[PDB]
Amino acid sequence: SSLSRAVLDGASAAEIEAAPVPDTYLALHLRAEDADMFKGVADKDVRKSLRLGEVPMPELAPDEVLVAVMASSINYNTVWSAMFEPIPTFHFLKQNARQGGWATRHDQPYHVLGSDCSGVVVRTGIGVRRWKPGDHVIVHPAHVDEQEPATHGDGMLGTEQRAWGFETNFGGLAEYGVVRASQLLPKPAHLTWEEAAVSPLCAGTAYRMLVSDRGAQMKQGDIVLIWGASGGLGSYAIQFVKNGGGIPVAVVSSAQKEAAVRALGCDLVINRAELGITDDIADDPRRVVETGRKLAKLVVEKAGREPDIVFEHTGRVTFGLSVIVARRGGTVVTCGSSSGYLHTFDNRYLWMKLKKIVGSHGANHEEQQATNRLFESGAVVPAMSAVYPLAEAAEACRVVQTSRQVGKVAVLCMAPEQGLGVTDPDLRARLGEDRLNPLRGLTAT
Amino acid sequence: SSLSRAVLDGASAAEIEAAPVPDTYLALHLRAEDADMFKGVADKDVRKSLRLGEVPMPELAPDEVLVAVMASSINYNTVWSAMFEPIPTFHFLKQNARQGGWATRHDQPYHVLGSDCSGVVVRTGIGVRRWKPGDHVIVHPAHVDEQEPATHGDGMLGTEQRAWGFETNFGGLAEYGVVRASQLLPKPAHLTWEEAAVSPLCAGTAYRMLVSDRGAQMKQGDIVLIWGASGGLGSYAIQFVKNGGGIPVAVVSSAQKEAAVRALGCDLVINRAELGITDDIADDPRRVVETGRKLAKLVVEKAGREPDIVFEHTGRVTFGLSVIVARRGGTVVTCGSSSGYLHTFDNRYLWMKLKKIVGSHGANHEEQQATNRLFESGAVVPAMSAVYPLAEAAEACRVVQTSRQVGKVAVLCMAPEQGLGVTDPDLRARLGEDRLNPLRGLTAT
Amino acid sequence: SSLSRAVLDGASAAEIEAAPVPDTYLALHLRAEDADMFKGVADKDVRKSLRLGEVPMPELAPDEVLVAVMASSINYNTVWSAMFEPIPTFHFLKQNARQGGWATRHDQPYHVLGSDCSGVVVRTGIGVRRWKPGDHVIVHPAHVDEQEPATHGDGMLGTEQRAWGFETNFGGLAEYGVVRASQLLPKPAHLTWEEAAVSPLCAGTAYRMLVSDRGAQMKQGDIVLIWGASGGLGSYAIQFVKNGGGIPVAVVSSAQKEAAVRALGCDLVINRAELGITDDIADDPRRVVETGRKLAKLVVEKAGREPDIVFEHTGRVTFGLSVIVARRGGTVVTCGSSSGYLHTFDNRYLWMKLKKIVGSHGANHEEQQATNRLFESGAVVPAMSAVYPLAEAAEACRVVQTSRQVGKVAVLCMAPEQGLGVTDPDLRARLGEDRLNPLRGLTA
Amino acid sequence: SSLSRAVLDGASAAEIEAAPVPDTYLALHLRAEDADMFKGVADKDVRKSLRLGEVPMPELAPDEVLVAVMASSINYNTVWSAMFEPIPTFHFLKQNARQGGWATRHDQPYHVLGSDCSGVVVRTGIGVRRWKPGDHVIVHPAHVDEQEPATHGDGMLGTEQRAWGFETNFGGLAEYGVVRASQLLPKPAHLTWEEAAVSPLCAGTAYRMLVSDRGAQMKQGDIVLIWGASGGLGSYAIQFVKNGGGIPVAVVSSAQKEAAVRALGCDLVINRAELGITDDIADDPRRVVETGRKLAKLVVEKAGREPDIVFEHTGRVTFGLSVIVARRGGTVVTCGSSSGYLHTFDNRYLWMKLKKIVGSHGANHEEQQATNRLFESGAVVPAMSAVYPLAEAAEACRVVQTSRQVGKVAVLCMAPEQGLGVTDPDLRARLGEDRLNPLRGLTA
Ligand SMILES: CCCCCCCC(=O)SCCNC(=O)CCNC(=O)[C@H](O)C(C)(C)COP(=O)(O)OP(=O)(O)OC[C@H]1O[C@@H](n2cnc3c(N)ncnc32)[C@H](O)[C@@H]1OP(=O)(O)O
Ligand SMILES: NC(=O)c1ccc[n+]([C@@H]2O[C@H](COP(=O)([O-])OP(=O)(O)OC[C@H]3O[C@@H](n4cnc5c(N)ncnc54)[C@H](OP(=O)(O)O)[C@@H]3O)[C@@H](O)[C@H]2O)c1
Ligand SMILES: NC(=O)c1ccc[n+]([C@@H]2O[C@H](COP(=O)([O-])OP(=O)(O)OC[C@H]3O[C@@H](n4cnc5c(N)ncnc54)[C@H](OP(=O)(O)O)[C@@H]3O)[C@@H](O)[C@H]2O)c1
Ligand SMILES: NC(=O)c1ccc[n+]([C@@H]2O[C@H](COP(=O)([O-])OP(=O)(O)OC[C@H]3O[C@@H](n4cnc5c(N)ncnc54)[C@H](OP(=O)(O)O)[C@@H]3O)[C@@H](O)[C@H]2O)c1
Ligand SMILES: NC(=O)c1ccc[n+]([C@@H]2O[C@H](COP(=O)([O-])OP(=O)(O)OC[C@H]3O[C@@H](n4cnc5c(N)ncnc54)[C@H](OP(=O)(O)O)[C@@H]3O)[C@@H](O)[C@H]2O)c1
Repeated sequence: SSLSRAVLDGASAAEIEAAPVPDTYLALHLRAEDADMFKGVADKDVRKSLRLGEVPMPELAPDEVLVAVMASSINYNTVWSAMFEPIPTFHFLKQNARQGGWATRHDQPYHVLGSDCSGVVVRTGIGVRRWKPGDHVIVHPAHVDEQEPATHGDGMLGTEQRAWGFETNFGGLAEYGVVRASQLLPKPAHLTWEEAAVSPLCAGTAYRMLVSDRGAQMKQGDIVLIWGASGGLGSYAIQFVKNGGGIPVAVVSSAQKEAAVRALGCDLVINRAELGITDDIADDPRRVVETGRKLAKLVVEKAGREPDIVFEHTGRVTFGLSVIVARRGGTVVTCGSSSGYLHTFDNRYLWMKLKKIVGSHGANHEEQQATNRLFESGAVVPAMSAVYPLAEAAEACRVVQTSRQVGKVAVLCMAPEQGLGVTDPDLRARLGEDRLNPLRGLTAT
Repeated sequence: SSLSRAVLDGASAAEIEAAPVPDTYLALHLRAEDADMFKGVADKDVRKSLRLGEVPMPELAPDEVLVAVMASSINYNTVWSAMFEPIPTFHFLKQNARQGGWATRHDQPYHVLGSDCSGVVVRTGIGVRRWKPGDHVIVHPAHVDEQEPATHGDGMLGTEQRAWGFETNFGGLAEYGVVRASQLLPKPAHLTWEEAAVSPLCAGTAYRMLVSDRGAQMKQGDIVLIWGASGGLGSYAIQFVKNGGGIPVAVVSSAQKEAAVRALGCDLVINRAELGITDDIADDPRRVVETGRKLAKLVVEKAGREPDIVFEHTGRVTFGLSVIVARRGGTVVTCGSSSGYLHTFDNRYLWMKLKKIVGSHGANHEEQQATNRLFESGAVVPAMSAVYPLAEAAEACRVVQTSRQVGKVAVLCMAPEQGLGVTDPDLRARLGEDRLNPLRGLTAT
Repeated sequence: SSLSRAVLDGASAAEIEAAPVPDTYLALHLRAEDADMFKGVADKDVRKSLRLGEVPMPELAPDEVLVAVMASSINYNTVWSAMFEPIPTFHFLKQNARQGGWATRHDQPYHVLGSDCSGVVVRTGIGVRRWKPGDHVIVHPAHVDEQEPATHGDGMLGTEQRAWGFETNFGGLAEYGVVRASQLLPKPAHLTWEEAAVSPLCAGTAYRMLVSDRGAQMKQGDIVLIWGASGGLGSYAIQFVKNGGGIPVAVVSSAQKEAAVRALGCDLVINRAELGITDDIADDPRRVVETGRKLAKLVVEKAGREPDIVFEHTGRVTFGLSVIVARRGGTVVTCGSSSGYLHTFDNRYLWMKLKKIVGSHGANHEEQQATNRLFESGAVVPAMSAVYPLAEAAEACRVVQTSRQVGKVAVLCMAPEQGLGVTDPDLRARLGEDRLNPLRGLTA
Repeated sequence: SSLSRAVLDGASAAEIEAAPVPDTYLALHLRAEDADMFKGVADKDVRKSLRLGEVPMPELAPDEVLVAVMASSINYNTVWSAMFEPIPTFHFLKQNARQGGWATRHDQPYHVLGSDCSGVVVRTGIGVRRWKPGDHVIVHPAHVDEQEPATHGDGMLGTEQRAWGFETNFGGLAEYGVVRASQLLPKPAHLTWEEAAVSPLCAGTAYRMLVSDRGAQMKQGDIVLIWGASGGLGSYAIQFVKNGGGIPVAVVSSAQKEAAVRALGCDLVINRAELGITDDIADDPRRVVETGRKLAKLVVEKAGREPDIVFEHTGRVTFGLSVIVARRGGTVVTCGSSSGYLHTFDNRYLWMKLKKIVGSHGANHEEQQATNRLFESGAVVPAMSAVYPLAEAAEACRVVQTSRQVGKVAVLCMAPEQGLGVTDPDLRARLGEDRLNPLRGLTA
């Protein structure tokens, strides 16, 4: 379109504003009628549910910004949505729309997925401040209600807090995304679109979990055991732990995943097999205890002490272990349950050793700015390992679904090719393209 | 006007929306032309600056709500405003307006003061959720930018955080107020307009300082020394301390003010003449130490220990004392400097005894809701001691200026008479009108 | 003995020092040779394992205080001790003793139980400061190693932190207790021995869980769901919640337990049976969710919102519910698992709603002082519901074992009768005997 | 003596035990009679007050450890005490002794100074655990009362918290030191005595101020403005800031002090002199504001934003600036007032911007362990810039008195030369001697 062309041409703020908004846009999406298609299905192949096609351009709310999405990423929630698990997102869209007003737009027979992105502002609602068409932005997933009192204590805490592209429509896996202005941050200038896009959700989430005073709040010298360490969350977890003067201990399930975490500077790596952790471990209290003890011993061996923080998200199969291995007074911080949300743990290890389990979710706008600042300095780098064109986003999603990736799989959206969007090439040169892409071309194959 | 009649008649939502917004409204305001009128003037009589007259109705921003203000209150900032101290509010209005967009409205040759209020929603911007015309609200003063990341960590912390009616125009000492939706809370139903109006600013502020995890965060058993205890802040500080299971020790300068704090159930009272505190004490390090020591001894006598938290706002005169008197590891929490902001203190007492000074300001929307909840249950009650019509708001202001009040001086705005706006009379009856007005009829003389 | 006679007669410090320490003392204790007596026994009747008789007086460590124990209390760990479950306490005693030095004394074939007490200092180790014979004290259970760096961040957090009389010997269900001076606090002067003795462990634990910045750290206005609310822990929880301007909502399993919590001024009460809780709800995730929702709904109806803090200790059966019922950003604070330590919960409710589970154990010396200060002002009162003489402490223990109690079962030790040890009768009279004993005579 | 010989020879624990404790030992000390010796003297030259000679070996308390002090360091309190400023330390010794019991020993007509050290345990009181003669230790200054409840919440917060060798006698600027066992941590093995010795007081203090949850509690990304940055405190502050992934901005008064901070990898430096700071700036409110603004801008230029934490200790001259420059919601953490304790600041800057001033002092045993762990891993290195023998400790003290130093001036005590005490040479070599001594030979 004239708008996409203007965006892609690096046209001026005024020219971008002057290019009309298309009536439809290309979006990776789910269809409400398919929400039952995986009933009984063992391998709920996201490529079967994901559609790519034109969806209606919605009306922009006054506090919203239309972003020409240059790139986005696959997040696990993209996978979960495409799997209609644990609940089809359409149920969330309907709950969202039940607020009425502007919220109603979310309830659509399609759901445009994508929960972070980088791109270019093309329109702002009349209540949007500062942002101008042409502005290079990243969008983080915290779609929150700033009228809620809770939001002003913690952006993540409001009852209306939602994840963009998951509990909201108009996500980032599309040529355009509709975001609340409080989802917007300036794109790190030295990064490409795809590099910038891969971070907000996972890095912000890891940031809240580990760095922010809203999570485990690591300090230098903390040993952080990081489960599923080579993945999206883990790839950032590692960096925050290292950057904060912590000692990460990566738990990975393969040599390739080990390679990935080492590329991120995590030299202390535990392979799940050297502990014979298998999925049925969670049903076996004694084995959990025995393996937790062994795991603790290993962490002690590698890092010098039991972990201060255990970075959880792998869920039920590891959670028992996590509770056990954390040092007395330690914190298990969890933001997920990939292996199952029904967690079982021995409470004696929690109360008797005064441990904490901190439930964490996404990151508020402040945490996301903090995260962004760490990218802006090059302290933290994108965990991008692969890039797919939007045309192949279902496959990108599948890759994540099948755990064939390390780090983050980026999806070019409107960006016609890789390597665009660097507006501070000197800084990029100073940090180094390689330093910025530790995971380039690595897989979990 | 038809709109004010509709509001006063308790009209339906539709009737209120159908009633046109007046082009102008009655407002207590200052005039930009008067900013220097107190140059080299000792007693800057607020009544010489305060104007009451029609001001233009501004256009409502999309995130704003037009409130038909039923009652408001004099706050000290109203006094500071009318004195053009320490800096004329017009400078703030201009700084505010420099943001552009909707902010430019704030820059006017008039400044409508008033930093809290209760009233009725009459219009909402297209970006406002949930509120509707007819809704009974209180407005608290935290006029914040919800797009700023900092806001999502703490609503008070954004660089665009302003105090309604002080760094913003369209304050509550008028028949209408323009507020951001995130300034709105449901008015405690059992309260009259004037009762509801007196609390948000002072109570929220005291709440942040003492109750909130963002201030000194009292716990039951804490002894809290409360300076200027019979005033707006102290009158709530006392209640939060008591309600928190803390032990308030009121410092007052007079028997009338002691009576005021006793009526709030603060039975540990220190008259500052009993200490021989005079305004020049601050210039005299030795006398501050001696007196601080006497003060500490007195708190020990009355409350059993040195205060855990010193509730400051009286400023330079008391601050050195506040630092000395606080227990080891204690917190001086301060939100003001009525006696002068150039604080001097002996840092030995601060670092050697590992004390903290917590600067606090207003309250974020979360804290304000928490505050409101305590009013809602009747745990905390309005500190209203006097009510003036808007016609006499200048005098009301002068009263506070001349420290002739205890608690809070309410100002009826649109409310034509006292006692209106109780929409939960049963609750009111249960709590008791007298419990709700401990300070009724009390003065500082 | 002349020492016990000196203590009971309120003799001077000099006189107490001149009265020799007896070589043995009367103690409720277990014998290591009984550790196996309940193998294959379903009802591990504590009256069968608990012995009362003379045990050797140990040599006082330099940082220790010999307390003539006027009164103690039954604690849940006392029961578990007497059941030798899940591990005979002797395992903990030997583990303690493996530290060597003074710790070796704890490794004995007898274990004097008792994890709190009130009494009179009779001897101090040469490294004890300030405490003197004749001093009226309470003992709290935090037997900690003050050389450990962790102890100086949080007394509860050292690896050598132990529960007095559970992982240490010379507990307070005896006429004498051997404590570290960092277990000692001045006895609230207006309380009788038994009243003062019932509180340290449970009140301190509840304090840490709810009031302290080491626990959930309630604020006024917080709604606190209190599981097992009529018990030792619950009876103090209710009171700290109330005292701190919180809104307690007690969960109790019966009418009698409801009566107990209301006696403590907890007017919001949910009955567990009301809601169908059995030991297999935990195993039914859909039931936990549906029952949690109902519980949440019931709290919203009662308190106006979902609980800000859930005070857990009941364990597996309620824990899944706890995680569900807590508000967004809410805290489940847990110090035990009465119904089973294998907790199952739906982590979606934890992470998606940014809730926290805070594990808490005991209370450090600071928290215990803060707890004690709340007893000293009368802001919080003892939860004493019953008093047994030491002779009948096995019965008292069986009562707790069989959940026949509410609040705290006190045990007179050296105190020859109830009602002694009040040294501030004026404050006692001011507060009110009944005020101080809201649970007097109540049972489950 | 046979003891010192046994220690320098690395004798077995049993050998160290068999060697008698001398009745006296070599100590850098003050004499009570001299307390008045600088009445009307403007330059209170510490070389005139500091004595080096034999002092009586005190009797060890049960919780105490006698350390063969190998190396110590000059601290500013050493200087202050040698000046008898602001109060002669003897006053604190008498206050300390007023506790009675073991505290009485501290009231002597001599005061042995030295507030940190590295050395070899040679005797332990009967209540001391774990430590054994021969053990290589560092001593940190937190001489605290572990019976005080406060200590169990924070070792620094007890009423009886004292600075070893300042408010206690038997400090470390001597061949032996008497320390409570809760002052002891294992000496980082890869360090020499003097390297190990220079850190505990300054690094632990900086740690508490910056890293600990008891201070400003920096996180990565934080910009930390560090006043007096080349000094003892600053030298560690810079390192904790960098190590925590923070961004330090040093303020130094000179090109040399700048060289020092850059040696510690502080890239961003603001010269104080350029800003115009004089001891009457604080007295000029307008100047403080304009100067604070230029400072803020300087920080913004260098680091990208106003500082998140202002690391204070320079006191009254800088403090008003500190309050001004700190970001909105930022923290000024202060542990001293070198330029004067009468601080003046514009409170509008504090409350209106919701800033905090956190008073900090020393570091509890936990923070000191944590600090020690960062030395153990090599994450933080000693700030030793100079070494004096104990013979020359007065001069070392004078060097610090006259701000001629950068980092930490170490004093060898029983160590007969530099370079001794490395018991993990492999780690030493991996880290690097130069790495471990960034300030070697530097001055101000
Ligand atoms: C949600 C919060 C609720 C708050 C509830 C209630 C709060 C209270 O009651 S607090 C009491 C209100 N009183 C106060 O003193 C707060 C007023 N604010 C201030 O003093 C300042 O903004 C302060 C100190 C916080 C920060 O100042 P700072 O960031 O350095 O600059 P700024 O705000 O622009 O103020 C100084 C500028 O004002 C201008 N100014 C100063 N005096 C005057 C004057 N007489 N006329 C015109 N302009 C003036 C000048 O341009 C000056 O700049 P310069 O340095 O060249 O002289
Ligand atoms: N804000 C939030 O609450 C938030 C944010 C991001 C992610 N999450 C949740 O956190 C989890 C991880 O997300 P992510 O982006 O890091 O995903 P990811 O890139 O796929 O990485 C997950 C890592 O965990 C392990 N893993 C992968 N699939 C798993 C499975 N099905 N079961 C158990 N372990 C598995 C793998 O490591 P090993 O093979 O080494 O075990 C993988 O490297 C997901 O469930 C996600 O939905 C939550
Ligand atoms: N959010 C904030 O930062 C915030 C919010 C509210 C108020 N404040 C500031 O807090 C201060 C008190 O506000 P308030 O509403 O409590 O005012 P108030 O109702 O007038 O009460 C102030 C009390 O302080 C003492 N006092 C009065 N005038 C004083 C003066 N000129 N100098 C020193 N002490 C004086 C009086 O007690 P004695 O006569 O017993 O000493 C009076 O009771 C003001 O400076 C206000 O601007 C700040
Ligand atoms: N420092 C610590 O970590 C610490 C300190 C004190 C206690 N605790 C633990 O906290 C729990 C409560 O002890 P506390 O003295 O209150 O004991 P308690 O006096 O017996 O009170 C426990 C309450 O919880 C319920 N309960 C009792 N037995 C139960 C069971 N087997 N399963 C489920 N619920 C049960 C009962 O309430 P209703 O039947 O409604 O439910 C009872 O009133 C125990 O696990 C104890 O070991 C831990
Ligand atoms: N635990 C505690 O409370 C604790 C612990 C250690 C130290 N302290 C206090 O912290 C302060 C610094 O001690 P530290 O060993 O860094 O001392 P230091 O090695 O002398 O370093 C002090 C730095 O502060 C500056 N300075 C020195 N004298 C000054 C003065 N009179 N006025 C203003 N600035 C001055 C110098 O920096 P230049 O670049 O600025 O001008 C010097 O490099 C002392 O007052 C000490 O008593 C307190």
